[PDB]
Parts: sequence; structure tokens; C-alpha cells
Amino acid sequence: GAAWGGSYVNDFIDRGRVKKVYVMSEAKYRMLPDDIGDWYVRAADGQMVP
Amino acid sequence: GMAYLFVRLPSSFLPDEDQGVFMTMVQLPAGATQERTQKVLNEVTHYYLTKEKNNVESVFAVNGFGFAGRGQNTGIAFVSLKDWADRPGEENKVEAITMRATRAFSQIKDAMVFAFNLPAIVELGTATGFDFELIDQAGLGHEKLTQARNQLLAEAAKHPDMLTSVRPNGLEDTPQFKIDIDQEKAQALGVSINDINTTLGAAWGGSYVNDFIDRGRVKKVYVMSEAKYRMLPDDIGDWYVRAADGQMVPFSAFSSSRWEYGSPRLERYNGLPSMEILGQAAPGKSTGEAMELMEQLASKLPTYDWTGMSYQERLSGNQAPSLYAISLIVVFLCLAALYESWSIPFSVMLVVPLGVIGALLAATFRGLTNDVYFQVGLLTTIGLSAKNAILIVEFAK
Amino acid sequence: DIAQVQVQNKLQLAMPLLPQEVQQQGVSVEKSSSSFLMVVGVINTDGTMTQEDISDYVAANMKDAISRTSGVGDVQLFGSQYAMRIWMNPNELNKFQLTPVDVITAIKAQNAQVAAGQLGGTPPVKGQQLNASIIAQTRLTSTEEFGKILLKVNQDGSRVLLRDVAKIELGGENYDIIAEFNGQPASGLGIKLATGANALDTAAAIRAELAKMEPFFPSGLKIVYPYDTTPFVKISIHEVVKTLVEAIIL
Amino acid sequence: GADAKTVQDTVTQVIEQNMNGIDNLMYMSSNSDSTGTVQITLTFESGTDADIAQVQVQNKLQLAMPLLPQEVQQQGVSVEKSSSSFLMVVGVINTDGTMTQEDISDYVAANMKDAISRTSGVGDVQLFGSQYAMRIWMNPNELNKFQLTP
Amino acid sequence: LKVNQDGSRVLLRDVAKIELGGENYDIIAEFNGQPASGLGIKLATGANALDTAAAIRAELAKMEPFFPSGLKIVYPYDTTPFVKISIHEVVKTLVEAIILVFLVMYLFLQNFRATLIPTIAVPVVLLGTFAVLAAFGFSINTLTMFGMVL
Amino acid sequence: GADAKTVQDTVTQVIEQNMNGIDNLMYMSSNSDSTGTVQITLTFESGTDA
Amino acid sequence: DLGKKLLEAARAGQDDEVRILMANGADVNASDHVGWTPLHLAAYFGHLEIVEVLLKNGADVNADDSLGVTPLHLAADRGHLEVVEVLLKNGADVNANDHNGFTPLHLAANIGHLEIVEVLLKHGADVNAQDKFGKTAFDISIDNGNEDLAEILQ
Amino acid sequence: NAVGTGVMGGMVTATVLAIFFVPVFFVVVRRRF
Repeated sequence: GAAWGGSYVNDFIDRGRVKKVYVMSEAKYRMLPDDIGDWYVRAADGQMVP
Repeated sequence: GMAYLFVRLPSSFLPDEDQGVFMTMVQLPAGATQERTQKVLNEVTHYYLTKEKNNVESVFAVNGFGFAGRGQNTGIAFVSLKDWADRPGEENKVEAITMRATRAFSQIKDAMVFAFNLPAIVELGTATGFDFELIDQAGLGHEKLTQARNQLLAEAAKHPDMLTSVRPNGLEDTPQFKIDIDQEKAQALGVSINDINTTLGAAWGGSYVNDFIDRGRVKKVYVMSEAKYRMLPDDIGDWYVRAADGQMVPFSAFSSSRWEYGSPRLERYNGLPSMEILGQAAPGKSTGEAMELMEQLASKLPTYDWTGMSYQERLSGNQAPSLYAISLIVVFLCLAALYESWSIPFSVMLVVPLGVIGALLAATFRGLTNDVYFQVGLLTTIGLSAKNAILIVEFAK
Repeated sequence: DIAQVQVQNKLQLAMPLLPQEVQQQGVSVEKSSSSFLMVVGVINTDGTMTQEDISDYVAANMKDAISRTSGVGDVQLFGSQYAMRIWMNPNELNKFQLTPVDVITAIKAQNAQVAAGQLGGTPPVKGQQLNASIIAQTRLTSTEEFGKILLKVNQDGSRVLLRDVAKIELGGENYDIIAEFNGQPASGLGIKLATGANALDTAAAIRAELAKMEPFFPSGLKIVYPYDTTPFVKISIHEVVKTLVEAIIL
Repeated sequence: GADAKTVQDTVTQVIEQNMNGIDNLMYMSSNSDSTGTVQITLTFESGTDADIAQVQVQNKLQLAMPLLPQEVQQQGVSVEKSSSSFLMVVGVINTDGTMTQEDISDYVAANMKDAISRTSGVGDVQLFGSQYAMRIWMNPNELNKFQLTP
Repeated sequence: LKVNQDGSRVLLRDVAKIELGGENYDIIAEFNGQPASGLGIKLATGANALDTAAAIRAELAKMEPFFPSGLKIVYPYDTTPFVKISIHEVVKTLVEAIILVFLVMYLFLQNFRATLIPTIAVPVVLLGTFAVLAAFGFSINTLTMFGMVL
Repeated sequence: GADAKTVQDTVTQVIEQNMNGIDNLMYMSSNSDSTGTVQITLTFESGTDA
Repeated sequence: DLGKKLLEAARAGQDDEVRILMANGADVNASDHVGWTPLHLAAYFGHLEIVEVLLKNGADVNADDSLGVTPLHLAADRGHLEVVEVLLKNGADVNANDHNGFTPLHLAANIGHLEIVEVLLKHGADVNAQDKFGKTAFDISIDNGNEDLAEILQ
Repeated sequence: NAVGTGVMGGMVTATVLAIFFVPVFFVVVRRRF
């Protein structure tokens, strides 16, 4: 849900005023259903899993 | 003789009075310690209780405070005086104590100490001064805006016949001790970032962890390093942070430092940054005068320049006497109906200067001002001599 | 005024039952009407800046001042104030054995403004002469500053930084809205009139506060009035005054 | 412990951002000094009612509160109304030289303050000191000895 | 904090000096060379300032016997007399006013009866004034009494 | 989770000593529950604005 | 005394009242209080005229201050070309070290100022400057972001 | 004083002068009209 969706992590100083900081994923990699088996997440044993 | 004497009489809101108290300032150089600013205050209070122990009752010496700004380099002292029955002659009135007490505090070296009677009414809206605000309209920054002020504050002195006592309210920039730490070394030593930004701002800054109860009252529990462990920059190489290899690393193995310039008291106004300036009008001149030049001089300021005038200055915009006109329109309409004439009203209305001229002679003998007790003091002699007249007119008529 | 005081009072209880990430966004209580009083638009005659740039000036340099102007219930932005956007790539995160959770972690710890105390600070010791502040760790400013951000240290000696997995672009807070004036890239503010406030006086007020801040726009930054319901009130009202005088002469 | 940038950028800027939709505001002063304190005077049109003025301001501060640091939120953002109109001050001094101002203040606070506040015919009352506080002064040398960090 | 593998224990006293302390140490006030905390007392709405000063005056005397050794209070800034004197002076001027109107009236006139009529008409009107101020909200203050001796 | 007293000294005495000025205040009462809760009630001069 | 008057004028930029203070015999080693004498300040804001005036009258160009920062450092970081050249003409140390290990060549790399780096290199350059962190000139040029800055350092 | 000098002094004038100048004011205004 950070990858799609997104996540407002922080605050930072952009040219004086204070502004926000998001995190999400590039569109290409989030446009198709076959793209879920494209993403891998870490496991304690150290291996990514589709 | 009335019109001539009226404008040659300085005008003012209200005379200071002798309230039995007067206040004094004490400013010290940037970097001054709390201890140094206290040895000065020691001197001030002795003077009042020695070289003039027939007129002073007690001295309340507050180290570490100031109306311009706070910090270990400031202090205010307030003086309380004896009954007027124990003081006689105008040689012992607050003005006489004050000028004579400010004129003894000059030999002092390294301090800017100066006693002064306090404004009647506690109105920071001290009279005949203006209140200038210089804003940052674009995303310029501090070093940038701080420059543009020194610049307006240059001209301001180029017109001593117009403007005097013009100064910045706030505080000048001072040196800082900036300190950065490198992540690469940091992750490579096992040490976590959260472990650092906290063992610093806690030991050095003070951290308030929780609450505790004492004597039936809740209070705060704070944590900090011992006075003698957070004084100077060397002392920074004494703290160690535990790594994850279960090893300890000294603070001086992931960090660097130097000196930078920053500002205490950063001011701001209506959202964007500001420097406040206050001054007053030169002797003889007015304030409608002493503010127009400030407004222009300012317009030449390098673009993101804006003027916000506030407070004493702001209300001044108000008001034009559209009342002095109404007021006078009515006094006429009234006589018009009493005597039943558009013309006779004038014979009663003429007496105004006869009442006012004696007001002005009376004043100038002594040295008094165009304050509010005067302006009503006229209004009552105007009203009464116009009354006499209505009678002689109506008896004659 | 009081109707707002209560509805706020009852909200302030519900606050801590809402997800961490709905509080950080800030919930707003307003007392406006539901119809736009006026839409004050903003174009760029020079085209020096894009429809994204345009929206971020409006957002960061005009909206608060108008939202604090007495009589203004609500200000709705047609576009989004910038925000440091970061776009992560799946193939590159797996390549290095990483997960997006980790990415979030490195940002919270390198982009932080922390309080560090000061030297010679109270309580002083016996015989202190020096007294300064201490500074470290200020917020990040440029995307570039963010690109540096260290993610991990390979045993190999490789530097996995934030750039290598994401494309950092200062970017909009959100991409939902795109305004266009006359088929031309634009932005603006939908202003709603707080309850009971005089429309005309309120309008005079924006106009006044909007004027205070024209003398500082960048190249070709023009203001436009695509939607304003106010002029019809002023003209209407003077049209009756006219038929008054008129009827007297007749 | 904060500098004035930390204070201004964060606590001060954010508050300023969210003080929206208040009524009858002429102007807004603010100054973020280095002693750690911010100070945001809001000046209202004359004849405004102070009680309402202050509550709308307090309301937007509240919604703005989840946005400020942890350690400012813990501390407290008070909102008083400014006058500088003291009917007097009372000097609580100590001729015996047996107690510090630290003590005098605690004493005034716990005993005199309630009575002063409840005093017939008196309005608000300031205290020119604090209450005692628990202070743990560490030694940087000790902790390391034990592979301990603050 | 930690337990020695050696098994000895590390307690907080061992690495910090735990003593009660004030929240803040920034400012230090004094009075004739001795420490004092003071208190700022604001005059509550719609209140009388001569009373409220006598009130606290008694209320301070009333807690006197519980004070610690050497603790005694004083008045570094009191505005009351300035309000007490002012009022004495209003009434004085109005007193010697009538006296003068008696003699500047007996002298020109002959009879005793004429002098008297003034002594009645004057204090009547001057009394009514207070009533109507009261209606508009006005207080008895420095401005509104001089506004009467005039 | 707290006794009635712990509260009084951390909650009720906090609030009550802060209540120094109020237009038209007659009296003021305050009970602490031990259910960990509490309430304080201020009664105003009768002709008063609620 | 006047020394402080001078310090308060080197900092501000009032060069006029620096001639007057030079006229009456002020101090040029007034240093305060962190050890930053006026030459240090003049460079850091920065003012050419007063750097020079001061230089003529009596100025340690190389003044360490508490941390060893020297005017040359201050110039490079704040990054004033015109003032880096002058401090170099009147004799400075381009291999000057902070208690840190920061020479004027790292501080110029960090700021991304390719125009100062070149001069510094011409005057002096240890491109093998080992930082407290062993990072060097071309090392901090990559990590930083700049590309062409690493070119010159290959 | 401020209410004492601009009144006592102001008065000595508005009576010495007025008792002579107002028999005038009334005669010169019945003239022009």
C-alpha cells in the first residue's frame, strides 16, 4: 500500500516554507495485474518472495 | 498670537508623573555570561542605596530578562521610592533622580546601563515614536533580509533634522557551534542514528522524560548533564554511544564541527520573516513627517521589500478630525436657533481665541505640553467664555 | 461562532481513535458555505513555468494569507503544493534485496531537524565567560539532498543510495487535479465565504490583500477573475439608486 | 534546548500555517528566540470580544497540534491574553538568607498562589518562578564505564 | 539501568546526581541583595482597586504566622495610593470650592440666605453624574475624576 | 487505571488552581471518581451568558 | 575598546568607520570572543574592501580561531571567489586543517563551486587529502552528485 | 498643573478681555448684517 497508494513520511524545508514528503512506486510497475508477481519482499531467512 | 503659539508648543499625550518608581536597563555584549551581567547589577543597586540613600526605598534586580530579548546577557532593575513628604523640592522628583542617576552610570565599561522614568499608562505605545516593520515578501532568507535592514538603517541616520533615535528592536546574529555526523562511517561502526541525535540534545539540551509526584503536587522530571560537563566545546569528546557489536564509540569518531552564524530571536510577521524597527521624530518636527521619509527610503530597498507599520504608528492613521468639523457645524446650528439668526451666532463664536490665548501664555511660562489635560483644559475655557457671551448677547439682544 | 466551538469540542474527542496517518494529514473544521464566492485563477503569460509550478506558487505564497483574511471560510486549491516525491522501482529493489519498508526508514532518520542544546548554558559553573548555541541536522532542501541518502553498506564495498532504487522528483502532493484557463495551463483558489460575513466587505478585503502581494510575483505571473459572484451585487444595487434619483427628477 | 530555527521552522511555522479562519485579526506578530520559546501575539480589531477571539485561536492551535514535534506537544502550548496591567506585585523575599529563590517560588506557588488566585477581587495571577522539578544530572564518564548511553 | 554480569547492580544514583531542581534556570531575580520570587496581581473585571488592595493586604497578613523563618513580604510596586491621593484631591477642590463661593457671594451680596442656595445646587448635580456614568459602564478612574474637577 | 487521589493531584488540582478569573462566578465544586475519572462544575451568577 | 568598535564594524560592513578607526589606532587582533578576529568576519559575508584595508594595516591572514578555521576556509565554504584569490595573494595556507581535517579543497567541493576549485588547485592541491573520514576530493565529488567535478580530479 | 495652568491662566484672559471685547463683537456683527 506504500507501493501503490503511497505514504506521507515527513516534512522538509523547500525554499523557506515547510512542505511534505511522499513515497510511492513508478507507474510502469503498477499498471497491470501480472505486476503483483513482480514485487518481492524480504523474509527473515533473507530471501525475496514474489 | 494664538495660531503662532499653538504650533510652537510641542504637543504630547500625557506627562510622566512621579509614580514613586522608575526602571533601568542593562545590556551586555553578545556572548556574555549570566555571572558577568550580575556583577554590573550589583553596582547599580549599591549606588541607589548609598550615594542617594535619602530618596530610595528598595531595588528589585532581575538578571536574565529584557523587553527587547532574553538571554544571559540582559537585566532589568526596578526602583521604588519614598513618600513625597520625605522628599521635597523638585530636586528630588523622579526626573531629578533619574537624570542624575543616568549621569553617574557612564563610567561603566562594557555595559549599556541607563535609568529612565516609566511611561505613564504602561503603553508600550510610547508617544511620538514610530514602529517600523520590514518584511520578507519572497523566499529570500535570513542573511539576505538582515542585509536589506543595515541598508535602510544607513539612510535613516542621514537625516538628523528629521529622524532621531531610530533603531532595530531585535537582536543581532551570533556565532554558533554547528555539528554534522557522517552516516557512512556511522552504519559501518554499527551505531544507530537515533542513538546519537538523542544522547546529544538530552545531555546538552535537557530532556523531560516523565512526571513524578512531590508533596502532593505533580511536577516534571528532567534529565541533563552536570553543569561541569556541558560548558565548552571540548567537552564533546567525553560522551560515548553503544554500537550493535556491543561496543562503545566515542562521540568524536563520527562527527565534525565548526562555527557558523545564526540568530537568536528570529522575528516574523503575518506569515513571513521580519525585522522590527522603531524610531522617533527630530526636535521641532512632527510624526506625519517622520514616517513619510521612512516609507520612501524603504521603497528603494532591494527587491522582497515591504513596509508594515504597526501599533503606536498604526492607530495614528486614525483619525482625521471629521469631527472637529461636525463639532463646529453643530455649535453653529445650535446658536442659529437660540438667537433666530444665521448671523448673530458669529458674535458668540468669536470669543474662542480670547479663552485660548490665556491658555497658551499660561502654559509657556512654565514649559507645559499639548497633552490631553490641556486639550480638555481649553475645551472648558472655550465653553465657559462662550457661556458668559451668550448671556451678554441675549441680555443685549 | 459558538456552533463551531461545540462541533470542534466534540471532534477533539474522536481525534485519538483515528489512524496515525489520518491525524498527520490534519483534519479541518470550517464554517463556510457550499458554493464558491469567487474563483481567483492564476496563469502564466510567459509560460516560463508549468501548470505544476503555477500551482505551487499559489499554494506556498498566496493561500495562507487569504485563508487568514477575516471573512474567508474556505479556500480550495485547484492543484497541489509541491512535495518531495520518490518513485521506487520493483526490479531494482529485488536486485539489491530490499523492501519499500526500508526505504521509508532511511528518510525518517536522515531528514530530521533536532535540538542539540547550547554551550555555557544555564546553570553556569564558577567562572564562565563563553555562552553559545549548538546546531546540527537541519531539514533537507533539495531533491539532490535526498538522492544521497544512504540505504545500506554492502560487504562488497558498494554504495546503495536512495537514487539507485527510486527516481526522485520534487513533485506534487497529488496528481488528481489539473486546471486549465481558456485551454491554457493554469491554477487558482476556490474561496468560500465564512458564515454571515459580508460578501462585499470580504471581497474588498481579498482584493486588498491580493494587491499587497502582486508587486512580488515572478515572470509573467498574472492574476485572473474567471468566476466572481460579487460584481453582480454591486452593479445591481447602484441600478436601484439610479432609478431613485431618476424618480425624483421625474 | 532548541535553537531558534528548530523552533521557528517547526513549531512556529506550522502553527502559523493552521491559524486559518479566525475572525477580526489585524495582524500577527511572532518571534522565535533561542532560549527555546516561541511567542505569537495576535492583535485584534478594537471592540472585538477577547473571550471569543481567544477561543477560535485556541481551536486551530489544537487541530495543528498533531503536526508539531513530540517534545513540544508534551511540553505545552499555553495561550494567554495580554494586558501588562498589574494592580501590584508582591515581593516575597528572605532576610534570614536561609532559602533560595528556587524555594521561595515553590512556596509562593503552593501556598500563596491558590489564595492569591482565589483572593477576593483579583483576576489572573502570574508567578515569577517555577515549582521544584526532579533533576538528574548525569556524568558522561560514568555511563560509558558501563557501556551505557543516555 | 543494567545488571552486572559480575552481578553487581547499576542504579541511577550511581551515574547521575539526583537532587530536586527548578524547571528553568534562565532568570534570577533579587531585592536589596536577597532572593525573591514576587507575584504579579492583575485586577479582575468590574472590580474596585482600593478594596482589592486592602483585601490581599489582610489576606497576606492573614498567612503571616505560617511563613518560614525570615520570610517577609513587601510592596515593590503598588499603584493604590496613586488612586487614593487622586480621590482625596477631587473632594478637596470641591470643598474649598463652595467655601470660596460663600465668601465671593457674601462680599458682593449682603444677606446670608443668598450664599446658601449655591451650596445646595452644586453637590446635587455633582452627585447625579456618578449615577449616569454608572449607566454607561464607566469606572471611577484617573480620567473621569479630573474630568469632574474641570 | 487510577485511584481517585492520584488523579486529584495530577488532574483536578491542576485544573482548579487555573480557574482564577471568571466573570460572575458564585461557587465551584469538584469530585474525583477512582474509576480514574473526574468532573469540576462552576456555577455562575444567575444572570449570565451560558 | 575601540577594538570592539572595530569588531562591530568589520562584521557589519561599515568600511567608512573602519578607515576612521584605522585612523586613530584601533586593534587588529581584537578577536572575539570565539576567537574570530575581524579578518575572519570580513571574508565571511563577505567584504573585499575591508579585507584589504585590514590586510594593509595589520592582519594575521592565517588566524586559527578556536577550531582552526581560517579565513581561507570561511571564504571557500561561504564560497567567495574574489576573496579566495586575495587571501591567497597575501599568503595563506591552502592545506590548512580544521581540528576536523577539512582543507579548503573539500569545503569547495561540497559547495559545488567549480570556479573556486580550479583556482585552489592551481595554487595548491593535495588531491590525496585524507579527511578525518578518509574521504578525498574526487570521493566527495561523486557522493555529492556533481559529475564534471570528479572529471578534473581524475 | 496641566489642568490648572491652561485654566486658571486661560481664565484671567477670558474675563478681563471678554467683558470689553464682547460688547464689541455684538455691535460689529449687527453692522455687517
